[PDB]
Amino acid sequence: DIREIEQERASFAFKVVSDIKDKYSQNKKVQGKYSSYAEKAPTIILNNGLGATLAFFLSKLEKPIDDVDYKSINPESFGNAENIAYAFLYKHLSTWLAEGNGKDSAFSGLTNGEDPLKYIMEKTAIDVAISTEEALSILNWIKKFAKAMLEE
Amino acid sequence: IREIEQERASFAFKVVSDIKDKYSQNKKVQGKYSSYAEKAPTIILNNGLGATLAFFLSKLIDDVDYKSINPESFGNAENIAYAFLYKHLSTWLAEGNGKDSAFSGLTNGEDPLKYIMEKTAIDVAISTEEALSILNWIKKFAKAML
Amino acid sequence: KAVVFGLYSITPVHAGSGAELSVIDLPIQRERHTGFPVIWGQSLKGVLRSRFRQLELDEKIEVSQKWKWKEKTKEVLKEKADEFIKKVEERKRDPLLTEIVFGPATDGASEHAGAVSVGDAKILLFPVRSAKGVFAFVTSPIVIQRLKEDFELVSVELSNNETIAGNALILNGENKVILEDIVLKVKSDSNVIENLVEVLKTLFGDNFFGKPIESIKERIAIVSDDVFKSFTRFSTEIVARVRIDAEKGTVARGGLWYEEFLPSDTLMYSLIAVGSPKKENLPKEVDNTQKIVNVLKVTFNNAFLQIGGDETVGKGFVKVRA
Amino acid sequence: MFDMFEKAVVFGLYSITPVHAGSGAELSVIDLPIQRERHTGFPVIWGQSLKGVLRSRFRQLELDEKIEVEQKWKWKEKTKEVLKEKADEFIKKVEERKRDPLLTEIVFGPATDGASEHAGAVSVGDAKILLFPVRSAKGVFAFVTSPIVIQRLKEDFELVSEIENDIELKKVELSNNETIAGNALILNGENKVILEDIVLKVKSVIENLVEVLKTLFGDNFFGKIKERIAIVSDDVFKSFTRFSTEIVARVRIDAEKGTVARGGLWYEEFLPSDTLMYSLIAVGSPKKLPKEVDNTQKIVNVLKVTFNNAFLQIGGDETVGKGFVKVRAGV
Amino acid sequence: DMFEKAVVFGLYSITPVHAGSGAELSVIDLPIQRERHTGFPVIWGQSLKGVLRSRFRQLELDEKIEVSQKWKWKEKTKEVLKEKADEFIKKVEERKRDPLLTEIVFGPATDGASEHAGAVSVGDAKILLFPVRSAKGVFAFVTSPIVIQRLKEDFELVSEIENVELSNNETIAGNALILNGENKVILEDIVLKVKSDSNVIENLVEVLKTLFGDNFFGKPIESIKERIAIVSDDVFKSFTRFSTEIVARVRIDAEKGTVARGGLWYEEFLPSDTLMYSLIAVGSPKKLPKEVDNTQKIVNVLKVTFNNAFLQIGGDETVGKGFVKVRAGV
Amino acid sequence: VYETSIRLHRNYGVPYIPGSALKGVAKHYAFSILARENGDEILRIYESVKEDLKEDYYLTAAVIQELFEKKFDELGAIRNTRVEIGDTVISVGDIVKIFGTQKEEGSVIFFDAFPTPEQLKDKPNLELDIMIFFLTVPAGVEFTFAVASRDLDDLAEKAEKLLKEALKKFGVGAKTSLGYGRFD
DNA sequence: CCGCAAGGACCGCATACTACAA
RNA sequence: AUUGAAAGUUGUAGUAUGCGGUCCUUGCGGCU
Repeated sequence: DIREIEQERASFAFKVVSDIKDKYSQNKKVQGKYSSYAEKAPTIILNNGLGATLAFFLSKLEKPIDDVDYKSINPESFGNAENIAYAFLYKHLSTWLAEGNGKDSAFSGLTNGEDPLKYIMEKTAIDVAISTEEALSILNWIKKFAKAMLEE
Repeated sequence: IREIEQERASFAFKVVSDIKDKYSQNKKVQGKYSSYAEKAPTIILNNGLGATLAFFLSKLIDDVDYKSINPESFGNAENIAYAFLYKHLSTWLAEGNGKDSAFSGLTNGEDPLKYIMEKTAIDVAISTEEALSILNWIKKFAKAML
Repeated sequence: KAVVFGLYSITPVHAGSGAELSVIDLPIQRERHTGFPVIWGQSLKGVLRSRFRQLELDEKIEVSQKWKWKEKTKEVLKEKADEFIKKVEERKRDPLLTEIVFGPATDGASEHAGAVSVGDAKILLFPVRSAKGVFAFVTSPIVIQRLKEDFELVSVELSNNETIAGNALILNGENKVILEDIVLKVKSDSNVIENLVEVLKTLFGDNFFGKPIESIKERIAIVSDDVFKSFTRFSTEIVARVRIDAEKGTVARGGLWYEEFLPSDTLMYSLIAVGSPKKENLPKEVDNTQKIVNVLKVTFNNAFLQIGGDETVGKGFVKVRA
Repeated sequence: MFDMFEKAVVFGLYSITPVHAGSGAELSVIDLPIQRERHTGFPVIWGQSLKGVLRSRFRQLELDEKIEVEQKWKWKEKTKEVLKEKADEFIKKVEERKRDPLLTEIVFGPATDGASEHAGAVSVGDAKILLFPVRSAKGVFAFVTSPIVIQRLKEDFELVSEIENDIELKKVELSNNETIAGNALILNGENKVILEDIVLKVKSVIENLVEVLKTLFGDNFFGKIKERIAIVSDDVFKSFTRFSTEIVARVRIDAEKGTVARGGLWYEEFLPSDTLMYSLIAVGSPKKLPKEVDNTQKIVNVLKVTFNNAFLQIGGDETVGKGFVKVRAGV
Repeated sequence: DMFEKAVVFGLYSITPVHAGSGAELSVIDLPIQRERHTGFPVIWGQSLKGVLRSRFRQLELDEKIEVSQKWKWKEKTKEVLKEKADEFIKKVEERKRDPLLTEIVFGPATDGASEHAGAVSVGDAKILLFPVRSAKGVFAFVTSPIVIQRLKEDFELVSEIENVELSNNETIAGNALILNGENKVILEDIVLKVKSDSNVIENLVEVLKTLFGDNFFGKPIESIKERIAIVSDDVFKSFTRFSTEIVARVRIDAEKGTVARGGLWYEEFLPSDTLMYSLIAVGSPKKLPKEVDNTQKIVNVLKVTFNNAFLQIGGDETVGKGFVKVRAGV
Repeated sequence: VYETSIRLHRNYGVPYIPGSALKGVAKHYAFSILARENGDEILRIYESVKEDLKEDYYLTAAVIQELFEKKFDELGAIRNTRVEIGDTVISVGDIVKIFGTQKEEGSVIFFDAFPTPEQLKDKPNLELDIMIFFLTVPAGVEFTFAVASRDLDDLAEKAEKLLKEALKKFGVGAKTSLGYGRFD
């Protein structure tokens, strides 16, 4: 009995949104920023592209957009609420494209563990299109749970 | 497949009656519940059951628990009607008419949204069909009572 | 002796019953006491007789030689053979072996009786949509008890929420089966399904109408009597048909009605009770019961028949095992 | 052992527009669903729907003398050749749409007025799904089928084999997360396929299936596929046919207010384009006769020439471009 | 089966077109209609017929329909309905029925639905040329093998009524798109290697000449040929998904002149310069004046009425969306 | 990702003004004139609607909008109320038909507005401005506008005069409170 | 650089809704 | 040596005809 990706999307989205609410229950600013950035993210992707969106997040963290592995990014090491949220969103989005909801889940990502931004700047347009659609799909679910759970 | 229809009809009559009882003088609440009941299957058809439940969630959190919802504690008719429909739909999928009846739910007390996240695609499909069926019965009694 | 005819539907079947009480315009034949779908002995006999008759007239009947009915008619009726053969061509009578096996055509009814008694085709397995394994072959204790009784003489406890089912129907770890839109909890059982399959194998052989009977075992679901009855009454195909007035390109006046169909993948069985051939001066190769039984088996085993109405819109086709 | 028929023809049906073979309105979110086999959930076109379509086309062709038998078929002349004396009164019935032209009634049966005279000569089987189009992350879409469909195809070949008395005319196992698929569907360096919302692992059959499709429909496939064929498990295939059909909201707009009118909003289901279905058309001896069509073989020939490579419209909503299919009729 | 004539309606978008499919719980609130298994943008036959019918109705009620002389429906209804003509006119005026010729061509309104079927079949509008931004050549008219294959099949249907292989990094394109001595084309975010071919584009232009002539919706057909590109199916799918128009709209609260709460949403549009086509099949009317009493007559009325006409399709009409140029190729 | 943006045509790159904005600014300008000239009476007649919104000009404008958007079945009381802009007489009932309601489509089509081709040839259609840099359309750029009647009422003339005034007094686009978006 | 982050109307209406012989 | 023998509710029949996912809505405010 298999599962659909939608189930994994919803599961992953709930998990990462609950993780923020847990680590920053007293910080409404961090929660409010993450929700704003999750809401903003799909529109940036449609207008500017997924690669430009991932790079846009990294630039907010003042990281070199060419020399950063997503796993190395630890959101709990930033001061302002903005960079904490950007780091979370970048981390969650990259983790989804890279690992999905786990190696033994119904969806283990698209980039086979490779950093999504590095993947984009290395692969073909069709690969990027498939990842772009998937990025939009996971963000839709992140937005859903952020809207209901995260407070301002 | 016939007894399950009777069970659905029994639940539907009960929840709509509760709506009409608590908000007898409030036609706005009754009318809102009716509209949302009519729109609900459409939202499910175009977005899936998971997204629809999530959409209801946004009309209300710490945890996803339909039991903890309190529809009467809300300020406006829109949120009151949404909270009621959400709880009704969730209660049916999780509890049915109770464990003293033929149909006692599909999810065994678990919130349907979390249930969808955890179980198989088959489990989600039957929950989707069942959700559409109970809303279809709620729509019947809504049009006749509200 | 007797022959058990297994009937497996490969297209939907409409054995019409005018007397059946229903909200449907054209309902299918059903048993009065059980409400189960059925094919009347008389409907089946008519089908069997028509096929047999065509084969005899076309010299395709084998008795292990080619049966020549006009030659046999002359060595049987002697001086009255020519007028009989004339009646056959005039469709007033049927060819020799046909009348021996199924009885004279109505014109000659009083001469002698038909050797065979064609029993109702009783339902055995009824297909129901399953969330796992596409669909289940559904049956009930009352059905199994009827089958066992019919076979024993010719030679289970379940609640409304329970089912004894094969592995291919069961949701992994949940111990549940989902038939259409309802959920049944799996009752642990060791040999009931296995016993049923063995009975089926003893009557119809190793191959189940073109597939191993072992494959069927994994998709059999035994449900309670009330649940089985419910499915056989409310899961049959109910189809709207219309007639179009091509002058207007819209549905003609009085051109809408509803018709019921027994689904494909239904298993039924009919006991054909064979008595001694009753015609006088029989040819030797068909002068007793065993010889009639043998011809019946060879003629209809692995045959394809059309039962009921709606032949030209592709309904009523069944595979036969005898 | 299928002696009631003598020959059979497989009618391949490829949709080039969405198709709505209807079953009627329901009290449901989908107000107008398509025809389905209830115990499998598979989409079908009932034989009576297809027969009505075939009959109407054949009838119009005979009335316009476009029917080819062996030269042109003049039904009025052949009517006079068969009915002789009372032929004139029969032709008058046809012009009044009380009866149908000679060959039409021979093949499909008499119009409702003469129903009791004789039965039709051909049996129009239900159309069943063979290939169902499903969106794919790579390769745009896949022609999806399953073992149970392949099995039913083989069994129908056994029917044809029994009817034509040709014994010469007469194994796929897959897990639910597995697929046997063409190269165009497979993601770059992953050995996986994503159909709709399901990830399927590629398994190391298609070439043989294509060879079968090449037999029935000729060397060309309806004038056009192995690279986008995907074989999935029976239950996965079933879910696709039930939940990947087109569901469309339609409205009626008040011509004066420019707004949706009351009783003017409903949801309607469509079988997608690029769907391959097939029906078994069995032919028996005519039961009504001119020498040109006095036996089974001659009737088969007429059917093959008339409908092969032809376009038909099946189901409702013809006026909004639905139900258009291309037909291939092979023996 | 009464279809004797088929005409192709070319639809060239002048403004962005929104053929809606209902709201969705996603970033794109109001998406455009798409064929599900391909994801290709479409305009369903019923959406197009409603617009054609509405236009034809307004023109018939204003005596602007020509059959080469004017059409009087009230006078032609008196000749058809006779005694019940005055009753039918009152129905049309009460908007319970539609004028005579409209009901003949498109079928009766609700009250007369069972009387007869519509004479014409309005096919789904299919994508033929999709405008894609291009590094060289400003923008290209892009199509794919699937589209061309469908175009071919639709011709096999039309003729019956009247009685290329590319990899993902390859393109067949006109010279105006190709970079200076690089043999590459850049369409949106995709870099494509030019594949040498000498038939595909040429035959495609020939098809357009057969249908629409030298006048390609306000421009010479020769101008278009230099900017036509064929790409792989995967690439075309990506273009029609990520290069549609996604427009942010708002509703302003007059109180402070700011965006109202829940007053921000996104709508999808087919861009301007999108070429779609629909098969309009015409059969013998089933209801009738001798002016329009056969297939050929209906075709002539359909052509002249809609050829070179400007039509609004889909939603957002009063904010200037959905306006296309129509060419009726017979 | 630029943090600022501007509506540029997808295929041709020219800046332009969506019909939605043109229709919007014309309707909000209609709201304004009705508020400054007939505010006291409108707030008095529709005291029930006023309570829903809530008491100055900005409360009146919101009340007029709600009347036109939500409670348009109740506009019978002030349907005959007229406004001048500038020498033409436009009634509330005319405004209802021009922009339409949820129960009836607007009788006037508001098309997109585009700069003439001659200017694309002769002068820069874009120039950088500072708040953070952002793209703007320079002063002196001529645009072509159009409105069309789609009903027998023929209200495109009133809509034209209403839109012309809106583009002069209100302006269109962002940062109107700083003088941006004005037309001559 | 910051903020937002849909809502209601319509909700299948009407017609055909057995005919006839054997 | 049974009110018994003999008899296919079958044949003909397109769930179809009519129906725009449309109407109302300034990517803006100046804040974090």
